[PDB]
Parts: sequence; structure tokens; C-alpha cells
Amino acid sequence: KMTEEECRGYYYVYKDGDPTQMELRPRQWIHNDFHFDNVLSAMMSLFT
Amino acid sequence: SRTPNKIDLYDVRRRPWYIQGAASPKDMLILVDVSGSVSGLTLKLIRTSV
Amino acid sequence: LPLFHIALLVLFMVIIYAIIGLELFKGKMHKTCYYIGTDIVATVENEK
Amino acid sequence: WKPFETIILLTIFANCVALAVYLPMPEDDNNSLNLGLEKLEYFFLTVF
Amino acid sequence: AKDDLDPEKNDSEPGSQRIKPVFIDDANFRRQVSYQHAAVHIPTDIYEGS
Amino acid sequence: NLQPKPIGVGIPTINLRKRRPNVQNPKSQEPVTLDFLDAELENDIKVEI
Amino acid sequence: TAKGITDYKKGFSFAFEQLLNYNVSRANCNKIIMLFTDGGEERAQEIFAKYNKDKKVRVFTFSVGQHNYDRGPIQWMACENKGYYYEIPSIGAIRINTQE
Ligand SMILES: COC(=O)C1=C(C)NC(C)=C([N+](=O)[O-])[C@H]1c1ccccc1C(F)(F)F
Repeated sequence: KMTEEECRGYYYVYKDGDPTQMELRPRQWIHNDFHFDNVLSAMMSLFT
Repeated sequence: SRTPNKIDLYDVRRRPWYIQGAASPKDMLILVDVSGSVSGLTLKLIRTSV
Repeated sequence: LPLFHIALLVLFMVIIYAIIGLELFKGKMHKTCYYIGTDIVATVENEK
Repeated sequence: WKPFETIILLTIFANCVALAVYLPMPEDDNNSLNLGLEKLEYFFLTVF
Repeated sequence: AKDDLDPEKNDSEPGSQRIKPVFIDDANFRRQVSYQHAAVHIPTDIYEGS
Repeated sequence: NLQPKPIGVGIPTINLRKRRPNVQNPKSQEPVTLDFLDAELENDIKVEI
Repeated sequence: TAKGITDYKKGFSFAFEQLLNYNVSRANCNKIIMLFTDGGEERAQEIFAKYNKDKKVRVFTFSVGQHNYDRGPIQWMACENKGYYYEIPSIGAIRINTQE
């Protein structure tokens, strides 16, 4: 899912890479903890 | 979906009744690429698609 | 040529600690938690 | 005198570009440029 | 279909509004059924409200 | 002779050492295609019929 | 088990021959061939000219997994034959592209 509008509902994860063993989880539009979104966050990313 | 712990993975398109009236019968023929580059995560995926 | 007495000190220090570890921790990390009846190692999603 | 050193300096630069364009492929598989670059190996091997 | 019918839930997703139906029990169906409307099955990985 | 249980193929082999205790694999979707020469004892005078 | 050089010319010769048996019992309706592969450097233009000059057969090409191999030739094959193209990177992507 490439945009926030599609990133709704539920998808399947597959444990141990096995397509017989999967669980249901909600999908969520997530932001990286270190980003370059304003200048001040960008200095925090670059300090890391 | 989540009120028990078994979860349905039922799709209408997948259903046989849906399929016979979707389209006409067919002689298919699956080719599988088995060259060396495929070995890895990709080879694993093909066996599950076919 | 200046940094050889250091490199022989580093070497014998890795030999000292390797042997001590061998005596102290030899064969100790061979039990993990599994799923009952199975050969499947149990972890939390971000746990190694 | 002069240009013999500058023709093998560009001959070796071409052997170093030839190494860097090779694409390593799994399980004894190839593409066409890896075939032509192993026939280009016989040129650098006869100049040197 | 496949949603909790408990009245006190009230999820109320945007775009949609559910129905609590009344569900008589039946023969020729060996399950409780409502003759006033049709149910809707959405598959699970498909979001409804799209 | 036709029955509700699905028509089965092969000898069933499931590995207990690799099935998680709570993930719920697919159950079944196959059609129940029993044949007339498999619902009854086969003859040659029934393959004609 | 995966091993060896990729050859789309012997792969589509073997496919067409299979498609032309006419001795066996057959559906004889939609004739289609679908190939699962990751990347192709050769479009195999020659095999399609004769085996299916009038496009009786339909070709569907599937590119699978996360990889860097070129997908232009495969897409071209699909376009040429009145088939379709489908990527599959993931296990959750298998279920809606192998029914589509
Ligand atoms: C202001 O610079 C900074 O944000 C620093 C960055 C982003 N990285 C780190 C690790 C620093 N630090 O606190 O050591 C300073 C830095 C770094 C290189 C040289 C000098 C300094 C200095 F800050 F100590 F001058």
C-alpha cells in the first residue's frame, strides 16, 4: 500500500515465512523516527 | 474475522461457481522458470503461486 | 614498526579472555524456549 | 619513453572497469555481458 | 456479515452504517436468518469503505 | 453412495512438529467429484451404460 | 531446484508443442500459456512469430519476488500476445493475482 488512503483495514503477516501460518494485523501509516521533514529533525537525524 | 481465533480467508472471485460463469473452459500450461537466478526468495514464491 | 608492541599486547589479551570465556561459558547457550511439542523457537516480534 | 607508461595505465584502467561491470549471479547462471567480458579477459591477458 | 451484532458495540466506520437484523430461526436453512434484506460479505484483506 | 465428506486424495501426512498452536490454515474448497464408475463396482457392461 | 541458464526459446518451443497435441482429450477453448519468472533480457521475438503468428495463444508473464532483473522484455511479451502482466512480490500478493 503506497498512499495513506490505501493503508486501511487488515493484512496478513506470515510467521516463519510459511504461507500456511498467518495472522491478522491492522495496517497503519507510519513515519520514520528520524526524518528530514523540518530542519530541526534533520539535524537530529544527522547527529545520529 | 476476529471474534473467534479462526479467521476466514474467503474470496468470491476465488469460488468455483464464480469462476465457471466468469469465463469459458481453458487449456492452460504453466511454465516455470528454473534458472539459477530464481533460487532464493523468488523460487520460494513460485511454488506457492503455481 | 612503532605499533607492533601494541599489536602483540592486543593479541595476548584476546587469548586471555577467549580462554577464560571458554572455561566459564562453554556449552551454556544451548537452550531456547520452544513451542510445546514442536521444533519452533518462540520469540516476541522484535525479540531475537 | 613517455607513452608506453600511459597506454598500460589506461589498459589497466580498462581491466578495472571490466571487473567492476561484471554481475555476479547465483547457481551457475549468466547474462550476455558476463560472456563478452570473459572474452575481453583474453585481450588484457595477452597485452600484459 | 462477520461483524459483532451486539448492540452496544457501535463502531460506525465512515461512509457506512450497519443494520442490526432480527434473525428468525428457519428450516431449509439450518441457521438463523433474516428475510428483510441481504447480507454482505467483504473479504478480510479488502478494506470496506474504499 | 455419494456422501457429504469431501473426496480424498492420497494418504494424509501432517507434521505435528511444525504446526503452530494458533494460526488456522485453510480447511478445504474442493468439489465433491465422485464418478459413476467409482460410486459403484465397475464392469465393462457399465462403462457401456 | 533452481540451476542453470535461462532459455526462453526452448521454454516456449516446448510450450507450443504441448499446446498442439490434438491426440489427447482436450478442452480446445482458451489456449493460454503463463510463465513465472523474475527478469528477462531476451524477448524471444522469433518463437512468437510462427508458433502464434495470428495470436491464437495468450501469454501471461509473472514477475515474482523482490529483484533487480529487467522486466521490460516480459512486459513486452505480455503486450504482444494479448495477455497481461502481474507482479508478485509477497505471499499476500499471490492470492489476488493468480485469480485475476
Ligand atoms: C554542533 O555539532 C554537532 O552537532 C555534532 C554532530 C552532529 N555529531 C556529534 C557526534 C558531535 N558531538 O557532540 O560530539 C558534534 C560534533 C561532531 C563532529 C565534530 C565536532 C562536534 C562538536 F559539536 F563537538 F563540535
